[PDB]
Amino acid sequence: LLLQTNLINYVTSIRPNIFVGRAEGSTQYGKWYFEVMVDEVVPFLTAQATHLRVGWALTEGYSPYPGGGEGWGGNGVGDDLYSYGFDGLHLWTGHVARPVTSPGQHLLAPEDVVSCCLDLSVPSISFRINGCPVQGVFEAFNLDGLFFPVVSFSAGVKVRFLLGGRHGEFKFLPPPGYAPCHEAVLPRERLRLEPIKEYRREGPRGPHLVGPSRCLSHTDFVPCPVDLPPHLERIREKLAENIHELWALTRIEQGWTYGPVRDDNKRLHPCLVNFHSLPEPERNYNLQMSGETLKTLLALGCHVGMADEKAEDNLKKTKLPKTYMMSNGYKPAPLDLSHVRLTPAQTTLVDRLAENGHNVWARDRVAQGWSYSARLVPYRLLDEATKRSNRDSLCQAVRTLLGY
Amino acid sequence: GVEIETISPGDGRTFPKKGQTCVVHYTGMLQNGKKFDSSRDRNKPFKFRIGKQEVIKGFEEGAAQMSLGQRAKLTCTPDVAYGATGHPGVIPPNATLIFDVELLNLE
Amino acid sequence: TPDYHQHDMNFDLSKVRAVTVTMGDEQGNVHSSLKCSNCYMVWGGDFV
Amino acid sequence: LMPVSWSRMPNHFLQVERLGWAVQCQDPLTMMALHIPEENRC
Repeated sequence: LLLQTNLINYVTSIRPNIFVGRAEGSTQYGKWYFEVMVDEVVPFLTAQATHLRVGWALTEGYSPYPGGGEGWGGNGVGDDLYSYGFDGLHLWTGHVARPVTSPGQHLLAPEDVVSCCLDLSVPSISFRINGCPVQGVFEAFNLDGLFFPVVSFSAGVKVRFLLGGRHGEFKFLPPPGYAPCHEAVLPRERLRLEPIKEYRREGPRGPHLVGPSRCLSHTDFVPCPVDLPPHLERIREKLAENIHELWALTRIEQGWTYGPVRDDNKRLHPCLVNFHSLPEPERNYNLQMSGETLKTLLALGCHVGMADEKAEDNLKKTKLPKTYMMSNGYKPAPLDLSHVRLTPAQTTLVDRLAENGHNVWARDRVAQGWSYSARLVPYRLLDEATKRSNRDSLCQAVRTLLGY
Repeated sequence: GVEIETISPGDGRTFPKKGQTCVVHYTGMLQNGKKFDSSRDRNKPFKFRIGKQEVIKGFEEGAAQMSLGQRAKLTCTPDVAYGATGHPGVIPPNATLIFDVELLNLE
Repeated sequence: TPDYHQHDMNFDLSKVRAVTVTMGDEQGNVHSSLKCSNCYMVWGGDFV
Repeated sequence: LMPVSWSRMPNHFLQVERLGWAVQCQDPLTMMALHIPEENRC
């Protein structure tokens, strides 16, 4: 009936920058593994016990909310349906706990190791004490977003957090098939530890009020490739040869003058000749992926029409940089597709076409069992270096605009 | 009808016997998740002597089965502690008891 | 149950949280299979 | 259901690289709370 009251301590959660999820597309392996080091000896400092938990939580937690909570105070991991965790003697889901069994039967203590598990086909989570399995597994989730390696701590805690190949010295051997979780990072920055859903941070002036941040999703982490006039099919080799001029340009700088044995390491190349002199899979190699590109170019929504016809041959090549000549006689010489400064849409249309090329190749790589293992992510999410080469390579093919 | 579940290992060799003082710096809760007693909040180590029955029998027989330095989880049946009437004003009639008990020193 | 805070306009019965907890022995043979859900409803469209 | 409330901002937080990338936390902190039992927030 009445309104009872009492004292509650505080807790906070910390997670890395890694983001793992399962969906149609690039979904890694669904097999991840990590450990952790704990050396805290403060069980009853400031009355209540020192909360310490580790586990998973999906990307809709919003749990931290320092202060009030649901059961008693703004608790940490395990007291909801959006986080799964372990303490040493109990499994927590929905703010209710159940005892577990293991050899030793003691909760987290200094100088100990706990090993978590992830397997997104069964999908189920298991845990492992320092050297023995923990008899209990969760299943039947509703995986729709991603997951966080989450830790919980009250106060007076100096836990070291183990990752793997970067610096984490794995004490024990992962079970057969489990990525050390250092590979999965956003390929646009470094990794770091940050508190989740932070809305106040320190600074030289002091407190800083920060609003909601942004996050990815299941659909975002999935590459998606994009879905006759005589002159369209008449150019073909004319654009291909114009593209094929550059095929030796910097391969002159590489010093690869028509290597007859395909020297992959000692600087020679076997496809550095004319189209008919080229091997069998070398004509559609520069035309099938280009003819379809032009065929798809109508779906790109561009405003293009072959109507230049400036003497039909005014596109002159640039050549004669010293000897520069091979046994084939190519002496590569790109044509006059240089004074074409494109259009505001073409600055993005070339990029949009480049995005399709990366996405199309991603689907091809994904088809063979995600490149059959042994390193490319979806477009606009990938690195910066890959965003550089793909523009210039496709630009030369695209510079034929207003030339034919 | 008492159940004992170890939480952290202790000495495992020295056990309290009759005619010996015991100090218990414990806390206590109810079965439904509310706590109605504590000693850490008062910051005074509760001390008692076994054998003269100044404490509820369930508590003493539970403590008789643990060693020095051990923290454990104790569960008393309602029939062993404040059976029917209970302690008026603190505990309801016919309720299960939960205790968080640890022993500081002196066996 | 009180720990339910799904406010969406696209709610169907597939969009219900449900977590199945199973426990067993060291032999691996199970010992209970508990399912906690934050919602216990039916569909009125499943009768008419 | 309404997706809004008004919660207070505590005046003091929990405050806080090398081998292991350890976390830093020394000081303790606590607060007073209520437990209206009908639906159980805190």
